[PDB]
Amino acid sequence: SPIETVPVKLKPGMDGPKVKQEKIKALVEICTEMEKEGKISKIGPENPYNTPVFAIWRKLVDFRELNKRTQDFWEVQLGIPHPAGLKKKKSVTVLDVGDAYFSVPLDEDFRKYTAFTIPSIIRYQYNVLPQGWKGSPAIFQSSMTKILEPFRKQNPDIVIYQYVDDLYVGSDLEIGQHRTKIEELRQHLLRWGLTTPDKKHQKEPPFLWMGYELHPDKWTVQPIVLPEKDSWTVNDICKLVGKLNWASQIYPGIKVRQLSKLLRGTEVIPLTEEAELELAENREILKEPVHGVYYDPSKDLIAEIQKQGQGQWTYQIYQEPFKNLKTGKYARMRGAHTNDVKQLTEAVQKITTESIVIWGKTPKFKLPIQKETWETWWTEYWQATWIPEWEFVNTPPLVKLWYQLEKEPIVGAETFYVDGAANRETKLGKAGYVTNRGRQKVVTLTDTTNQKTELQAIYLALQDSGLEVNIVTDSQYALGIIQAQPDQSESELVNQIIEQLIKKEKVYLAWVPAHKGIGGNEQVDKLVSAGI
Amino acid sequence: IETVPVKLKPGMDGPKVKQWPLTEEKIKALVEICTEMEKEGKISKIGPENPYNTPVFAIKKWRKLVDFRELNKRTQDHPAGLKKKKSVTVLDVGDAYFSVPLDEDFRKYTAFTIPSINNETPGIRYQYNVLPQGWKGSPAIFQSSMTKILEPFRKQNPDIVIYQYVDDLYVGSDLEIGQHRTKIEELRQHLHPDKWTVQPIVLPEKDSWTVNDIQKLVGKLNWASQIYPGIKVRQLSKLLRGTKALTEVIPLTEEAELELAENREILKEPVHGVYYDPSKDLIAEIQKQGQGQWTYQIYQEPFKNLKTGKYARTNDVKQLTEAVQKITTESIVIWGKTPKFKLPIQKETWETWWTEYWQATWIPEWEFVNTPPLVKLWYQ
DNA sequence: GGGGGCGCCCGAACAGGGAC
DNA sequence: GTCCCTGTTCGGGCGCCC
Ligand SMILES: [Mg+2]
Repeated sequence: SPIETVPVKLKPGMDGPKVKQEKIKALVEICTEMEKEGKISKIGPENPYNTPVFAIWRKLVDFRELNKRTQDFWEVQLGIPHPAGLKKKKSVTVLDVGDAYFSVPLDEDFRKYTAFTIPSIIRYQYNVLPQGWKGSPAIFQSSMTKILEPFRKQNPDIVIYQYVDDLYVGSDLEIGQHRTKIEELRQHLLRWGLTTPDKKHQKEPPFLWMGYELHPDKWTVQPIVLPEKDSWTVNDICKLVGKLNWASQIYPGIKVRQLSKLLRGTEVIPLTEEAELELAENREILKEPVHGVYYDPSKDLIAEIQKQGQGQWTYQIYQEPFKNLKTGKYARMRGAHTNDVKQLTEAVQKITTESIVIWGKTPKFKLPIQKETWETWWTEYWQATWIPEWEFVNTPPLVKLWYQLEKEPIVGAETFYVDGAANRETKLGKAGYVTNRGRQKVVTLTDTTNQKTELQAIYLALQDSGLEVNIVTDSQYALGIIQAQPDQSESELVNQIIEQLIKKEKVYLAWVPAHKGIGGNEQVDKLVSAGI
Repeated sequence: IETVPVKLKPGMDGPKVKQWPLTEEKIKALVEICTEMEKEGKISKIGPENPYNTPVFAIKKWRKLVDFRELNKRTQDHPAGLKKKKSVTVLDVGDAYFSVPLDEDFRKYTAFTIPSINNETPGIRYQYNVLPQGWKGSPAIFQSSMTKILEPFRKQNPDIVIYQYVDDLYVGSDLEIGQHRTKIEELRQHLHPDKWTVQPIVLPEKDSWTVNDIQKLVGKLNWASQIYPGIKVRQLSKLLRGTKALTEVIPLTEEAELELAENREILKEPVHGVYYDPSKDLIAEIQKQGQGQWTYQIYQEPFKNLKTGKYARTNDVKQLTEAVQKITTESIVIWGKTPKFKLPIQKETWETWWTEYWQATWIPEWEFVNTPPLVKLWYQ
């Protein structure tokens, strides 16, 4: 192929590989053909370099060390084309190039490093892009791009989705003219040395493309088969999760969180039976026939989110009701402590950034949160936070802050002065309080931290107080967490605190500087630091 | 023209920053713009054999913007007057930088990738053949020319000051409303710094004080003791002896009542003894005050504020982005450096949207803060 | 016993602030 | 500094694509 070569070097101070090794009769079969067609060349013992080979009718070379010594490349594949980004076309063809890499010449000054040797119980060089070499994918994609350009310029109103060596070509032409143009594209590729085998030329729907089934008006995924094991290794769940993540692009309401959390510090894992539920529910959903549609720029893009439960979210992007382009999910646990409004913000961000990639614009949102709640949270939150143009959609469970913190102290309510102290060598602590109505309490903790004792202190106060309470704390830490109004935490203690907060009618929390001989903060400190 | 050889710094390679997702209109615009820079020889197509990348985008006429922040950190290494003049104007003089070829040995470091809607196509990579708009070394190379280009204007008008920051040229004059505006125009053919007021610290004034009110007072004053040495909380703290309810009313003593007046006294003057060090890093901290109001302080060592202020005005992202540029602008005019910001926003929230509001030539460095709900109480 | 990309999840390693 | 804790990036497993 008349493609000009891409110049490639090793890294400045390094040398080629020198590694050494009955699939041998399989390998001589292949290599002899490859030489006949010029893909390789035999070399003599003068060439110092060698890299291992193996076969699995298919030959591949382990170029790990070569790759390590090869220059860095800027990868030109920035993502995966998605079906929901496809515009509706009258005529469509899917195409594949055969022997992609091997139709593309390597850098003559570099070929000597690709040296390999079929073993004894014959040495070669690569003349084209080897498979397993680090630079081949980028060099192919870049080359395919430059090869396709003259045709792209010539046929500006023909869409070619170009993924490695796979080609989707769509046009607004009638099936005859279109087939002519495909042929012209096929001839163009041959002149540049690229074969498109008829055996991989798809001329009628459904088109198999990029994992999908492309019909004329709708698209879908190719069948998904979940692994149904008796025992579950850590990997089987990772496999199962990934398969479920892939399904969630078009099957609505896929859930992964509970399956997900079974992997922590982790061999076989008992399915927590919260997991087998969501699995079983998932299995039910994959019995559903679902489909997506194609993209119309003359319409609005609309995302719509719902809460699946426990920081688990589902969305749908559509232009017309009941016909959604794509679906998806969000279930990331970001932060040690969080709440539903935070996560909805995060869900909005994921969808936004996903839409920019697929459609080149941001959707209009439909969210299950009242304009009020949002403005309330946006008020009480100290760091910047935002959501684009959105409608409220009455679709339970709505999104809410589960408790609120008073802005002013509660008159008459008991005032707790809480504090905690921990010794770093012994890891022994004390948490407790001193109140206006005369009450006093100190508990001791084993195996704790100073930040933990301050959380205990506050927890103490909420257990012992009545439905209303003012708390004064000298802890920047604890106040930071609680003023953010979490409803979920990694911390059991913060969770316990949360159940309490939900129960109060009113909580007011206030901060004071430590060690300034101030209020009962000195009193409770002395009780609590004693022994620490 | 002679190209001036440039290098990076010892033990440091070129930028390798991934391109980020772009709106269709920004891509469309960029692709339109890039072609003619290619057609005119200012940039030439490259491939993956070039291992470097710097992000690109477009702000709106569109204007190509290249985030050369990483390259700027990696490339080899001021009028007090401008800060003083009643009217200062800002010009876009980047296009000048294209008139100077760049050391071909260095061009590989200027590489960028145009992205593609729905990944229809791999990225299309380009390199710079001339001094790139927005790069640190561009002003350094084009300065000897620049001095020459406008010296007539400078000697024709000695009471007009001109300062250059990257693609930006700051031109300041004391002339009246309309004649500032017209001696600008013969520069294009060839914002006032003294309206910037320090935002003081203020204490609440009220007729009756509760335990809570005092606690909040003693907390704020305690913190202010770091910036202001003289401040005292001694008399106030003792009003809080014993464990009182928060709503209780506390009559102020004689001694506390004017310890407060004396505390109000200190905060009533300017902070002393803070001097800008060009060698040291310049920091800006921003806080959200609600109200559509934002407080900021610029400093080099903690509590040594070169300046404090307030940006006031709802879109939290847009407002913070707008605060960042207003603050940055100021810091150039006054010191000729941009500061590393500490931003009260989650990284991903900010990264999602800040480029839809940016309208400047430069980009400051920033990191993100997990901020105290406290320092909000300190600048009210 | 091979390569490149994107996504999702984890723990590990590191940065940074508060409190000693 | 330390410890603690919270945040982020990184690398590895899986998914999918070629
Ligand atoms: Mg204490």
